[PDB]
Amino acid sequence: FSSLLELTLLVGNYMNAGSRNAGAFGFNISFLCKLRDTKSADQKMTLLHFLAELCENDHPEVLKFPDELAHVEKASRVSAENLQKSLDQMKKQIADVERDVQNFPA
Amino acid sequence: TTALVCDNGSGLVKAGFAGDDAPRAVFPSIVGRPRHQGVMVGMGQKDSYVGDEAQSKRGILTLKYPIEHGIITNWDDMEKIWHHTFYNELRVAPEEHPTLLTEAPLNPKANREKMTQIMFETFNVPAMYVAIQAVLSLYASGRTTGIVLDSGDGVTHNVPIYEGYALPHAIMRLDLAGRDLTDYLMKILTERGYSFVTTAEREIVRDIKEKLCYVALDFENEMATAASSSSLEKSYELPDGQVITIGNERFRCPETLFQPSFIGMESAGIHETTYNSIMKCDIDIRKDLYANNVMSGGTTMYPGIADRMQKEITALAPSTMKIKIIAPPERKYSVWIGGSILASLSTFQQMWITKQEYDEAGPSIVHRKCF
Amino acid sequence: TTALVCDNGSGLVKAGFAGDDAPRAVFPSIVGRPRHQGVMVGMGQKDSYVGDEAQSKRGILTLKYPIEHGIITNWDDMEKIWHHTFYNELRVAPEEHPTLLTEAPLNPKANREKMTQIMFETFNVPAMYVAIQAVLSLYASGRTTGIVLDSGDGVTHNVPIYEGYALPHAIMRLDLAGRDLTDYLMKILTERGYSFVTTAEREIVRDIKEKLCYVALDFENEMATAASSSSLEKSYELPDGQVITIGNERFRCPETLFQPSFIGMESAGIHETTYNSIMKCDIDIRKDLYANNVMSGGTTMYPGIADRMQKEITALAPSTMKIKIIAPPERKYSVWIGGSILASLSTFQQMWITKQEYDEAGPSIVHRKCF
Amino acid sequence: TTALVCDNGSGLVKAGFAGDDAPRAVFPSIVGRPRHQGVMVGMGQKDSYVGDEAQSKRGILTLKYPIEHGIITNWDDMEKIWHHTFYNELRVAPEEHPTLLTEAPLNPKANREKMTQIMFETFNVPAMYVAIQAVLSLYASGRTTGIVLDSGDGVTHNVPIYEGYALPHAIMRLDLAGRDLTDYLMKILTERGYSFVTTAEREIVRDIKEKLCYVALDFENEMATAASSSSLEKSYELPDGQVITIGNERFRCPETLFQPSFIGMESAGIHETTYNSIMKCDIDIRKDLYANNVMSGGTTMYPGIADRMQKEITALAPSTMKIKIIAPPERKYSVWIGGSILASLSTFQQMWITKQEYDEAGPSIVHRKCF
Amino acid sequence: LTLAFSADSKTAQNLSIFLGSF
Ligand SMILES: Nc1ncnc2c1ncn2[C@@H]1O[C@H](COP(=O)(O)OP(=O)(O)O)[C@@H](O)[C@H]1O
Ligand SMILES: Nc1ncnc2c1ncn2[C@@H]1O[C@H](COP(=O)(O)OP(=O)(O)O)[C@@H](O)[C@H]1O
Ligand SMILES: Nc1ncnc2c1ncn2[C@@H]1O[C@H](COP(=O)(O)OP(=O)(O)O)[C@@H](O)[C@H]1O
Ligand SMILES: [Mg+2]
Ligand SMILES: [Mg+2]
Ligand SMILES: [Mg+2]
Repeated sequence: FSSLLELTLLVGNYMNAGSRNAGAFGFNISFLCKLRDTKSADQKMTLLHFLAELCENDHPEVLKFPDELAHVEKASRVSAENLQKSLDQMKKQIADVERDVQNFPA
Repeated sequence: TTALVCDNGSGLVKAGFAGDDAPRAVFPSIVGRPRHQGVMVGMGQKDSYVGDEAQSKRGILTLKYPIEHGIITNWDDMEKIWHHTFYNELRVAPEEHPTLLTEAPLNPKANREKMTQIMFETFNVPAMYVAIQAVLSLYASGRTTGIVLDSGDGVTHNVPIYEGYALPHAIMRLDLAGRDLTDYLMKILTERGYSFVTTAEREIVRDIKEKLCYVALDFENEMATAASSSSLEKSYELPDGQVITIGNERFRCPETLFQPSFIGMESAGIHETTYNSIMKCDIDIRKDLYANNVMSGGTTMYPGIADRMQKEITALAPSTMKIKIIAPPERKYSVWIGGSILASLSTFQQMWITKQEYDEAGPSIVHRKCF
Repeated sequence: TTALVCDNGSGLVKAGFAGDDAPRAVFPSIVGRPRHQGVMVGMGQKDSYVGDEAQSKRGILTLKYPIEHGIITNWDDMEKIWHHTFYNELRVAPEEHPTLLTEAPLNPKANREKMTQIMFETFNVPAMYVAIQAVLSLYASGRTTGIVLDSGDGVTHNVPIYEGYALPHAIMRLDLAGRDLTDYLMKILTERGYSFVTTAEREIVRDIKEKLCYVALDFENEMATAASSSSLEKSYELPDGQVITIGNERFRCPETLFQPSFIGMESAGIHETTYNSIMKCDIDIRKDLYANNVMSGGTTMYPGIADRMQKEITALAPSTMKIKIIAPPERKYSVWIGGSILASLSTFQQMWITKQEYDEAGPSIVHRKCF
Repeated sequence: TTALVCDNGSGLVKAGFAGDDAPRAVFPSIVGRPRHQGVMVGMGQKDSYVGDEAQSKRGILTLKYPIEHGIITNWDDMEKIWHHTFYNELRVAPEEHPTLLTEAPLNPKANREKMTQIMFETFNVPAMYVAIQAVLSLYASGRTTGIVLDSGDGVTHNVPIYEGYALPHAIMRLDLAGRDLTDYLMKILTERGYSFVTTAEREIVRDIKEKLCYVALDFENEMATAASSSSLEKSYELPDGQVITIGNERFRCPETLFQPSFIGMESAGIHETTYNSIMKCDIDIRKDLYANNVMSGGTTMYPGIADRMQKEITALAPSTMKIKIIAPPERKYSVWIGGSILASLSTFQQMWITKQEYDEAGPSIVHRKCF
Repeated sequence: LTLAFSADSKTAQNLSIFLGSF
């Protein structure tokens, strides 16, 4: 995936040459879904389809990166804010029960 | 006296007394009439057989269901069902007994008008009531809030109820239930060479679906398992002594509930229906509807429906919410059972529709009084 | 190389070259075996006669139909039928010609399995295909949309197709056609004293039904006309010399098609079957199915059936819609004509099931390649 | 060089040449896809029908709207809408004419970004503009100031503009328009027993809502009139030939616009939305907005809306200031007429977003150039 | 990649809108 990010940076700097984004040292990872929108002149292939054809021809060792990223599908649906709110409510309820243990009569 | 709970469902009439644990008289609602030539004089040859007598003699009868998709088409047949469940099975006098009735939501109003007219003129009770089936299923489950997927023989409806209030705008009705599954099984049994075209064969195919069918957890892997080897094949003995064998059709037949595009219906399955019924409600009450899915009705008795329903709902919903499927073992009669909760209440004595209110207001007080 | 169109119907095999206007070889599908003791030595006494030779020598043979209700029962008789129609009738080599075969809708799958197995292994072809007869009838009618009633000797089916998109949940199949009409004519001819019990007498009763029967426009008026005066009575010459006279049985024999309760079948007539097949479709296309009732097959060659069908559908439909029964004059062989439409098309050449795909996938690719 | 005005609303695409009085191409924005099994070979069976061809062949297609609640969800479907309204409807090449486009207020900005990117990469014009629909509706009213209640098929928004200055804080948005009225009519048409569940039936219910529905003046008096006598009932003929008759549901269907508690929306009616949008402005400019209630969109084409609107605003506002409702009969195409007015002006030549400005600033200069 | 991906004022305005409407 890091070799794919180096390949996308080289091809996209040649495409953005003379533009505002010329000589870009890096791009945001949220822009990777917007590689499909860059269509060709005859509108038959995308920039994603050109990069998939380039990795199928020259560098076929890149293509095993969906097999490494197995838990990304599980990690896409998990909210860190709801985990923080659940753990704060867990810590509050443990401290409430332990206070109810300490305030329990004989 | 003791009130009567008579669930007049599309397939099975379940009748009994108030406050009882089990319904006393469970029988299918069919009207059988003979089609061949009666050559023997005498012998008690009635022109019509109602209930279990038509089931026992079904080889020489044409069987008609008086209720189709929750709408009573034939009304004299419905009067014969009501007379059979009042006088033959229950053996009471309905002129001195209150009788609660159930009704599917999003019904035409004139069905309730004619039900009120028949129950107040021909079968003239002192009091009656028309109740929503999902409210009775949630009463039998014991909880006050939650969303009920009730699927009888004709009507599959998702109704959410919050704090005892049945929300009207999120009620989602799909006309896909066990009679469509029976007709689809009659269609797909001709792939192996078995022909079932008569109405007497419909009960045999219904018993095959009742005894041998199940919902697969994954449809494609179970289809590949049934195609790869015959480890899922099950046999059945026909009443003439012949033996049939079925493979993947045990789970292709209740897959119509999760994929209605097989029989040509455009609308989606019951999980997307439940998700769209929940998402039509407010955002503050969905956590009480995500973890309170109560299933009811005779269609929901496959041994794969809770796991597949929970998997599809948890695939549809955001993952930070609790998904719980309340699946009681007595769900198939639970629409009756909560009515026995409702007829035994102290607060329900003022909610009865009496004869004086009917004689004052016509058959129009049942729309204003009942929900 | 020209393709071959071979409609293996339940009654009559119609085979010939693709692109021809008329089928080259039309012969009935019977296999005759000698039931009497052979006493003369030599003389070429064969133990089996096929088709026309079985029809000419039918006085000393037992005739067996290999196909009953669209299902092939005896497979060795079907291989004898296929070898006779490949080598004796057409005089063609099957190793250099593709072959198109037809099948009834809602046929059992093993019939298509064994048909594919026999056509690739015994009479091995470079390519073959299995099509649907009603789609070939809609090809032969020249239109795009319409509902097809195709009725041969065993299978009567309604298939609605709109704009090249068939609706598979509205396909209706009834096992009631001209063989049951021949058996009912044999049943009702014993009231006048004429007995027909052998298999050689079934050809005589079938020829009586072909030459003398007609569909009444109204049944009660024609029954009162036949009961009052002897104007509808017709006389037929049997080959032994006797002359019979028939009265109302000219029109009572095809009344089984519109009233199937005469032979004990609980299902409704062909007009209610076509009306229920239209009414199960979507609501925007029913007007285009009211105007294109395409008929085919030899059962719909009666000279009273189109006006009776138009009268019954016009009595069933709402009155603001046109009811038109498309009846071409060559509707008996028209399915074969559709095969000569389909095999001559240049776009069909990518849809052949080759021998390489058969040897790759077994005889199970025919379900995923055809309809 | 004639410009193009193309309102890509939720209801119907309205596109044509600038400087004209009526739009050349008015067609609904749906994409139809086939759902059944294609059986006829050849003849050019497309996989997607766009525009009026999907409306004509709607009995075999599933219809998908590319715009839902004013926001473009599907983008390849919207590209097919733009390709059909450029190449097939107007039959002009898009890269030689400048194009004006309409957009709802309070939009997410990525809709504008992707619209600019698609119009500058796929259909790359020399110049384009994106305008607010309420400003174009006020430009076609013959004036400059006033408040526009623009109600399309998904979005009903009140925008007040004083002296050409659109006030952003007083813009109010309610998600209750003609698609929700159509779904509420599908909900209440099942009370009489006329079930409509498919997407093809929604066009028939929308035709019923267009042709037969009207806004009542008093809700309780019209409900008592419909409950008293059957004088308000109207008949409709379905495309299959059936005839339905409706009573009070002619005026209960647009009563959701003035009582949004019928479908379960917490916000108040559109008159109260207009009153709160005017009351969010300054106290000195309210008298101009009280007499300049301009209505637009196809939802405001009911023949009862202006009297009810004037009565509700006069009951809401104090009686010292004059209440006037502006309802032109050409308000269905008033967004296109205002775009044709604005596009032909010589002051608008400096306000074009050119190709070089897109090459300099990306697809993000439409946020800083327009309002 | 070259072969594949080759590429007063206020009153005068309001009167012009008024004259465009009329
Ligand atoms: N064990 C089972 N598995 C699957 N389906 C069942 C089972 N038992 C009953 N059914 C189906 O449920 C239907 C009965 O549902 P029920 O709610 O009793 O209908 P009703 O009350 O309307 O007569 C039957 O038509 C049958 O097809
Ligand atoms: N001229 C006719 N009049 C009436 N019935 C006919 C006529 N010709 C054929 N039939 C009936 O139609 C049947 C032949 O139909 P066909 O489609 O050729 O059957 P198949 O193709 O299955 O052999 C015969 O069984 C016969 O009973
Ligand atoms: N005479 C009418 N009465 C009631 N509603 C109408 C009438 N004519 C059109 N409509 C409704 O208006 C809608 C068209 O609105 P439109 O101006 O196209 O909105 P948009 O451009 O945002 O899609 C249609 O969906 C239709 O339901
Ligand atoms: Mg039930
Ligand atoms: Mg035939
Ligand atoms: Mg619009």
